[PDB]
Amino acid sequence: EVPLPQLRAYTVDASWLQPMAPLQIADHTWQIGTEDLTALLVQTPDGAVLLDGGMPQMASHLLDNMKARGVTPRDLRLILLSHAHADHAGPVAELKRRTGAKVAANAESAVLLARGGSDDLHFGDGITYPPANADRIVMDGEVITVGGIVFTAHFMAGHTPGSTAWTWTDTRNGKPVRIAYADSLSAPGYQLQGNPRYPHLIEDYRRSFATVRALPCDVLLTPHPGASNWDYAAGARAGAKALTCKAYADAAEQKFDGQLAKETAG
Ligand SMILES: C[C@H](CS)C(=O)N1CCC[C@@H]1C(=O)O
Ligand SMILES: [Zn+2]
Ligand SMILES: [Zn+2]
Repeated sequence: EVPLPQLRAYTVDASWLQPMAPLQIADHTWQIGTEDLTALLVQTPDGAVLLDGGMPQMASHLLDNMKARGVTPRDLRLILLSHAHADHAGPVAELKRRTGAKVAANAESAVLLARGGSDDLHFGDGITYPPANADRIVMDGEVITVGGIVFTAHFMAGHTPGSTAWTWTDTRNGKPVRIAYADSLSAPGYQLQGNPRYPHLIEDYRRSFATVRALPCDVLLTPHPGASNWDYAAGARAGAKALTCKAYADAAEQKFDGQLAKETAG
């Protein structure tokens, strides 16, 4: 007799789980995640913001990096998300338990986060994580301000219904730097055409390419740094090769058009 298969854990490349020290992006903005997963800390005179947390098991690493920056659990006021997949929202529940952080997300991201990534439109229960509740629901173009840093939400539905780009203005060398944290624009294994769970998927992706192309974007960062040609392990030249938002969107659309043709052929 043959039993049912064992549950399969969501395993990833080692680099995605490789701790790194804080890497400064601009005067108030640091990468504090791993070599291959972004987790941005924005530190202000009136508290700190975390954009994404990476994988579930990264909670303690993030807190150690925060502490290295001078940010205590109480100082963390807000968590924002690119999208609510396990490799970006993974430790959110734990972070909420262990800090003062509240979560702000759009309705789509909130509902997916509340399900722990279960019943994903494309992955089903393949990639789940501890569920968390959002404290505040944000609308497209809504701004959230923490210690003078103004974060604007730009909905860019496709990778997930709730995919969001977050933009804000920091400084570097006395000059403004408009940072754009643009979400994933991939569709990994997705049925793109005539998908009953996402009937307007293709139109949403196309609108999202347009949104990304137009973002205020002196510096682009992405949840997977490789997608925007960042190399977090490259120290002083980590961001040297970074794509513009325009180039990121163009590359994403070209890949998408190729995937559509492959889907039609398959
Ligand atoms: C399982 C994750 C969720 S973002 C995934 O599908 N990835 C990670 C890197 C590449 C691939 C994709 O988004 O195309
Ligand atoms: Zn994802
Ligand atoms: Zn991912």
